[PDB]
Amino acid sequence: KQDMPPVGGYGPIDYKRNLPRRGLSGYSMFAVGIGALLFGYWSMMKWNRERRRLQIEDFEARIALMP
Amino acid sequence: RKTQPYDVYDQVEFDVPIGSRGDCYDRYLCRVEEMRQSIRIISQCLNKMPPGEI
Repeated sequence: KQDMPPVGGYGPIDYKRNLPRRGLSGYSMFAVGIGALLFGYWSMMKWNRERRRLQIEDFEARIALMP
Repeated sequence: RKTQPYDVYDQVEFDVPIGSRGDCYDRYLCRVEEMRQSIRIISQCLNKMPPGEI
């Protein structure tokens, strides 16, 4: 008279399905995104506009001498 | 399973998933929603087992 089922009580644990979480949806992206790309170029247009300022300085010595 | 009984199969409740279009990816999607039905029955069949001979 030793058999399995307990006196009362159990779960259950469900079978259901959910795993949908976001995550900056629905045009929130395309908003930050195009915002970074610009600050990329604004970081250019200055380094590259400074480096030319040195470029001329370098061709200067060449023309300075060479008589 | 539910149009014919087996061995008491009649006394537990389950729903038979069904597909839309006859391709493969709707023969896959039965075999997920058919693993989420079983855990209903194993969970439904641990409560009922009556003592008795074998």
